[PDB]
Amino acid sequence: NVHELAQSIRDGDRSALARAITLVESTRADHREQAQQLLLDLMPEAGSAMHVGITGVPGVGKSTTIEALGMHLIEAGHRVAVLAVDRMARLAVHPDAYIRPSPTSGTLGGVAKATRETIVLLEAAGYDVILVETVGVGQSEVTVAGMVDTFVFLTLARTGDQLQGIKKGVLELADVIVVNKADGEHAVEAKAAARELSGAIRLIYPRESLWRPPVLTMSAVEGTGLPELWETVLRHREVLEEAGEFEARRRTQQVEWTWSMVRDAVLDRVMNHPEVRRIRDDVEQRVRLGELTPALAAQEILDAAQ
Amino acid sequence: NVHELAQSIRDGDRSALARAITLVESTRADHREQAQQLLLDLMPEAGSAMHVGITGVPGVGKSTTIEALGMHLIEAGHRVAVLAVDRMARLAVHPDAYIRPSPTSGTLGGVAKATRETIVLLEAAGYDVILVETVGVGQSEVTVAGMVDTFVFLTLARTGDQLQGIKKGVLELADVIVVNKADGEHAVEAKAAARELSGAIRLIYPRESLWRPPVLTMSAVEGTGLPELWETVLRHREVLEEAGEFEARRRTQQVEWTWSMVRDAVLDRVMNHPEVRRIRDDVEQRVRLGELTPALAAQEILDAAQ
Ligand SMILES: Nc1nc2c(ncn2[C@@H]2O[C@H](COP(=O)(O)OP(=O)(O)O)[C@@H](O)[C@H]2O)c(=O)[nH]1
Ligand SMILES: Nc1nc2c(ncn2[C@@H]2O[C@H](COP(=O)(O)OP(=O)(O)O)[C@@H](O)[C@H]2O)c(=O)[nH]1
Ligand SMILES: [Cl-]
Ligand SMILES: [Cl-]
Repeated sequence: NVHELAQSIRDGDRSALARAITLVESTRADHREQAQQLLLDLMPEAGSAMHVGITGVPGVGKSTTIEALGMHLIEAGHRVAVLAVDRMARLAVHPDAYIRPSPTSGTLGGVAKATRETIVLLEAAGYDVILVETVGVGQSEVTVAGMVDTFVFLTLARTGDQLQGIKKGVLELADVIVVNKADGEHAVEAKAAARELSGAIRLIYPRESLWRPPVLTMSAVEGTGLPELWETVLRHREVLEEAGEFEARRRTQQVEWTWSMVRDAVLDRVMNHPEVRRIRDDVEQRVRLGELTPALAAQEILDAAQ
Repeated sequence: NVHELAQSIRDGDRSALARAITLVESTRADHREQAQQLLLDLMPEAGSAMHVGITGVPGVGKSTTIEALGMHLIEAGHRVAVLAVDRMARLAVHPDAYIRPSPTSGTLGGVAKATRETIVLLEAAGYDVILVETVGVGQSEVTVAGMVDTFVFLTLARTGDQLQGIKKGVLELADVIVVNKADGEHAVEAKAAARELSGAIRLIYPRESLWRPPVLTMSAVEGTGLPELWETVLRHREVLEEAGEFEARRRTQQVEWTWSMVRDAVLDRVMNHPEVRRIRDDVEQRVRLGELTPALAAQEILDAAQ
């Protein structure tokens, strides 16, 4: 069963791949146990692809970029999978590309878990580059950052001195920043904004930094700057491997994800408790109104979940 | 008992204040229950001071700044308390200043809880400005940000084009940024770095923002720029009150702190569990070595805590 399924994936049996993917997406406890045995078997193949995260707000040009980058990597001999943690016509028909929409959300955590595990199945099937994308609602960027080696952030220049749609905790996550839509009359403004952002990075990150994120400009549509974006991603990996830090980071990602599953399980028992859900609104109001102190309110919530 | 103690604090009895402060710092369950009843009684006085956070790395000039700002506010008729969540000779002898070192740490959470509650006792005693400081080890800045209205970040210019000691998730927390030590031969470099940081803020924060953080220069030692730092803090409050957003934010801080106490209690049961503490190292190793998947490792940890 489990071990035969692994070998079929290793052989390139696409049907075994899809079976296994449905197997890791499954909510049943027989499938869950099966999924983990599978992932153990496939441990030698785990890690064998480059992991690249790609984020940006809607309208930045993320689909177009991922499509153009996917084709450019396929032209270079890679096999590319694209996963969403939350269309591309050219890529969906290519035999050496794999495209899965984001899985129905048990939670962000459920989707993430499914994506992480599907990454291993795809590495086993021979995909050597995995692009993981997110639009960045809520905790989404932080989640993708924790499963990739290099996190690429796509932005737009509003003008030559302003960027748009930079969310609260996002630049810090970026290993590469791309000012996209640098074509036509707008090319001018995009390059000046990119330079200005380089200035900000030089100002703020210690000169001593092992890696400081490059700012690049690109036209996803025209394909200019795409080769350079890819060289910068490979450069990042090299600098990290060269520091003996590439594998160290992946091992830390795995441990951190272990603990976040422990945290989600323990916190869910409280947050989804029907009695907590019933009183929580009234508890929060009573804190807002000063009728209850926060410590008393916290004790009331813990009690409700007792 | 409880209600008489409140009135003494309200009257300005310093002995009742210290009693109550030891009462909120106490680990016993009779004192804890007493503390919360006290805080309920004092609910009309809660909130009556300005809450100002002040962070920066060691060597920035934070003690000197807090001392100079404290005196400047006392000269203006305020009564000032300074609390640490983790020396000032002039301030420690003034009758209208209050200085408490950081409380011995049950945890960052314990220290924070104690500081938050002591803020209420101080507001009751007539202190109308509370400065809350931290050096920024670990989760410290985020903790202070969650208990103040305006968070002031102190930095140093390494040169005229580089800042120093900017930690991972900190600029985002700042409502005001100060480039300190802008005196002598170095004044030149400090002002150019401040301008450059203003450029970065204009580049990155939407022009539409209700508040975008000002960058100021200061000499804590000479006292130049201190009045201006204080005007900018008052300006922040005004902009927030004017948007009808000042009280809304405080109410959100209280609710968020309620939940973080619930989270700490629930997570501590697992993390401090002796069986979890016994296996955790070996579990993490087995994940690192690929002998265990993360999901299996998480299940092993949850089981150990069963
Ligand atoms: N001018 C220009 N437009 C682009 C570029 N890339 C994408 N677009 C356009 O921007 C719009 C959104 O593109 P899409 O890839 O769907 O962005 P997404 O929402 O981030 O996925 C589409 O109309 C694209 O044609 C580019 O490099 N230059
Ligand atoms: N040149 C200059 N030195 C300062 C200034 N403020 C503080 N210092 C010096 O910087 C050192 C550290 O000051 P301190 O307030 O203890 O910094 P802290 O570690 O952040 O508390 C001391 O030697 C101060 O005299 C300033 O405005 N200008
Ligand atoms: Cl509690
Ligand atoms: Cl689990």
